Amino acid sequence: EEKEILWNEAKAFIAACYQELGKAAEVKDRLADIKSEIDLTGSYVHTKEELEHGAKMAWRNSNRCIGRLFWNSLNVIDRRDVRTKEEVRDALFHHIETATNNGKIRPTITIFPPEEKGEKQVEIWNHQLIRYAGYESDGERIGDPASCSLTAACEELGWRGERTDFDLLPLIFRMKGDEQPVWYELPRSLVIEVPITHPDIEAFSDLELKWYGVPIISDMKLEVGGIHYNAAPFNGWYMGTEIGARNLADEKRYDKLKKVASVIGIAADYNTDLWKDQALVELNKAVLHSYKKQGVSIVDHHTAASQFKRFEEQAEEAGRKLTGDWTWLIPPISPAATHIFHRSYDNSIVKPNYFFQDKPYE
Amino acid sequence: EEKEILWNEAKAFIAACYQELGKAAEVKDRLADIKSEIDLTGSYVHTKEELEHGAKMAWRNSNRCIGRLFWNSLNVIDRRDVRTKEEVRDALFHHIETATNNGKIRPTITIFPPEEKGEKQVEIWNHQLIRYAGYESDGERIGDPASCSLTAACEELGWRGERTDFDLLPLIFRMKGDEQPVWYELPRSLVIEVPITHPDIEAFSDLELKWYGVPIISDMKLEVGGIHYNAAPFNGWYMGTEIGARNLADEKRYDKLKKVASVIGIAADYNTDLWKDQALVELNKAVLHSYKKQGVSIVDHHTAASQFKRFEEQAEEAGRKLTGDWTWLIPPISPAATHIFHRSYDNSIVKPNYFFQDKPYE
Ligand code: HEM
Ligand code: HEM
Ligand SMILES: Cc1cc(N)nc(CCCCCO[C@H]2CNC[C@H]2Cc2cc(C)cc(N)n2)c1
Ligand SMILES: Cc1cc(N)nc(CCCCCO[C@H]2CNC[C@H]2Cc2cc(C)cc(N)n2)c1
Ligand SMILES: C[C@H](O)[C@H](O)[C@H]1CNc2nc(N)[nH]c(=O)c2N1
Ligand SMILES: C[C@H](O)[C@H](O)[C@H]1CNc2nc(N)[nH]c(=O)c2N1
Ligand SMILES: [Cl-]
Ligand SMILES: [Cl-]
Repeated sequence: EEKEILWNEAKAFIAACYQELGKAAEVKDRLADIKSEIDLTGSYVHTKEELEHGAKMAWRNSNRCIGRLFWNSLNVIDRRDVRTKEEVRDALFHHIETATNNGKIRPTITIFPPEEKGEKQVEIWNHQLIRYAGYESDGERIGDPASCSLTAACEELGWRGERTDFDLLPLIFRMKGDEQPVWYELPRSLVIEVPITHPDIEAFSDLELKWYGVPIISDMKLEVGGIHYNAAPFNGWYMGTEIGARNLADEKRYDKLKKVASVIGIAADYNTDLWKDQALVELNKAVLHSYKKQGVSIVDHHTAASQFKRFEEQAEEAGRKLTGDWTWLIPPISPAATHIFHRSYDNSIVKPNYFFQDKPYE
Repeated sequence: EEKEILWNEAKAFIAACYQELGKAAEVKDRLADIKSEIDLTGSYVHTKEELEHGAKMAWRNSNRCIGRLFWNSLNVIDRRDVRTKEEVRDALFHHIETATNNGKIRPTITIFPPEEKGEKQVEIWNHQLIRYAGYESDGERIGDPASCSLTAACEELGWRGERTDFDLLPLIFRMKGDEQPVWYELPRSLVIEVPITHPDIEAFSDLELKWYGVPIISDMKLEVGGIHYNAAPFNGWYMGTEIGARNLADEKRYDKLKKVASVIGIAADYNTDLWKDQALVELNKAVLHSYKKQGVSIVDHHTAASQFKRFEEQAEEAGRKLTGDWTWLIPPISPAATHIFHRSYDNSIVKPNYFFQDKPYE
């Protein structure tokens, strides 16, 4: 019955994919080959063109993503050939280097061998390839609480963090056959970080905030035509609010708004003063400014929404249904100033797509 | 079959209502009386206690409302006795006066006779009892575009607006039996308005913004135990963002952000400057400040969310399911700074409730 589900997802995908590629004539023959490949082997192997287009369709179908206008320029790196932990480590280091591109960030995905029988070939433990550690013990809170459990798991494996608020977590992943993952410290030369300064409030530097340049999500599953690529890390550039309104601002993350309020010189005493809102705006201006100043790609939420409107228009012109999750598409800063807020979106799940999967730790 | 639906909604309501009122023993007898009243007459009449508690339950069940903590202190005025247009007009003037309460606003609802056979007894045309007119002709845009169609309908009836950006619309309503509604100009003595000034930017006054004190929604239907009170205007006090982030800010409403940006002295040239966001925060500070300074009730969105959290806790403690519409509960300014943003809500519709109904104009 496994062959059955797989075959159905493959027909649907190849038909859709080849139609978009203008290769509609080649479908019947490609599907034949697939059909006997599934029979003989229990699975099938994507061509480089299918895998590339699939990863691109999956981004286009990600309901939560405002950045989708650029789906068709995704840089797909095919690493289905890897067999050893050194190869994975080097594929992961290369992805960081090439996606970063000296600050001019290239949306990239590196695709590792897929699941075989539900059996993972490579299992990445990181939530993002570049992320800060978090520690919580004896009342003390250091670093990013979102990382606290993975940080504790790395420290079970003989890694030790310096316990700054910005320790980079090592890459950590497990190969099939191994009972424990291995970890490798990131070469600092590969990792761009941006110190947060404000364009006109000189004291803002006193907070000593920084963030890393590239969000490289490494814990989702790419599903393309029934094939499950559980290890396929991908990146874009940040939208400023992700850093300024959530990572640095959330009470359960870095929780910096009171400190922001103090350095910009406003009281943080009365809700009616809207000091959180004012602090949020200044922190978000700082973030955009700082990335720009350092020559690292970033997009503000107004420009991002204006790009997403073009994505909507493009979908319509192409005859494609648009899907989206309004609750994640709206930015957390001035959402009613974007067109997104004032319309609704069909939150249907269309495949190919990226999916959440269970963490091997916790 | 009409008796059938009505009877079912009545059983459900009386049982629930009397249980909450600790009058559970009186249900069987009250339901008997109702049953024969529906038989004889085709309907039934609520007791003053049922009608009051029903209006209060309806507020408690309004999924879109963040202000619900205070549901049980709603002031219910029973005006089911009205039969003439002078009586309706005076009930409506009284509601404005008593709800305003010299600025210390009292959440109030005035309940008019309900629909009889689907036939309305009184049909209110206003969306709110106090609202500004809107005009759009020959490229010119004056006043509130949200009012443009009702404004045009009033002007068909011999009313003429002065064409300021803040003309008060007359009360306009139709009595059953009349083919046309009547209109009555609001006595300005009854209507509190608040000029918008900023606590520390003196030039803000140059915009000459103002807004009215009390939002009195007059176009929804109150449904209680199968009875349809299509005319039952109700009010609370504003949450500042309704005025500052939407009525004064939306491009399709007063559209004031560019003007705000100019008077607070920031450029409105680059999305990455976050000038809309900064303008929004300053406009919203001004609004809160101005209401407070004038002694008119208002609540900021942080305090409102903190009150709503208590409503959630109270619902849990009482064993009541909570319902809510996340998409309307989040404020349009810094939504991620409220707890509302970080949880989900069941958007089920529970009765008694307030419902949208079709406008008689347009
Ligand atoms: C090019 C710049 C990009 C920007 C500015 C962008 C922006 C965003 C934002 C703001 C979110 C919401 C995240 C949150 O609030 O937690 C998001 C979610 C997402 N984006 Fe994009 N994105 C970009 C590129 C990409 C790429 C290249 C892919 C995949 C190939 C992708 C797939 C997704 C997915 C799957 C989610 C949902 C993640 C989850 O469920 O946790 N995005 N994006
Ligand atoms: C006491 C102060 C109150 C505050 C601060 C408050 C706040 C709000 C807010 C902010 C909204 C969203 C409006 C929008 O974005 O369009 C809303 C919706 C609503 N409120 Fe309240 N509210 C209050 C009192 C009341 C009262 C007294 C009732 C009824 C008895 C009520 C019933 C509703 C209803 C029915 C809606 C949805 C209206 C619609 O569907 O268009 N509220 N409230
Ligand atoms: C590629 C990319 C570019 C860009 N600018 N931004 C992103 C953001 C992806 C989200 C990253 C953080 O997501 C974490 C924190 N919020 C949700 C959590 C991920 C998650 C968790 C769970 C339980 C489910 C789910 N679908 N996704 C991705
Ligand atoms: C009582 C009260 C207090 C307070 N602070 N705020 C309110 C706000 C009620 C909403 C007033 C404005 O609503 C208008 C503009 N947005 C939605 C529209 C009303 C509406 C329209 C439609 C088509 C459906 C619907 N359910 N409601 C009500
Ligand atoms: C965290 C919680 O699930 C909440 O409902 C959602 C909704 N809105 C969001 N929107 C974005 N872009 N990112 C998020 O993490 C969340 N959180
Ligand atoms: C206007 C459009 O329907 C949009 O989806 C909604 C969602 N969020 C909202 N939230 C509130 N409080 N008020 C509104 O008018 C809207 N608009
Ligand atoms: Cl992030
Ligand atoms: Cl309003």
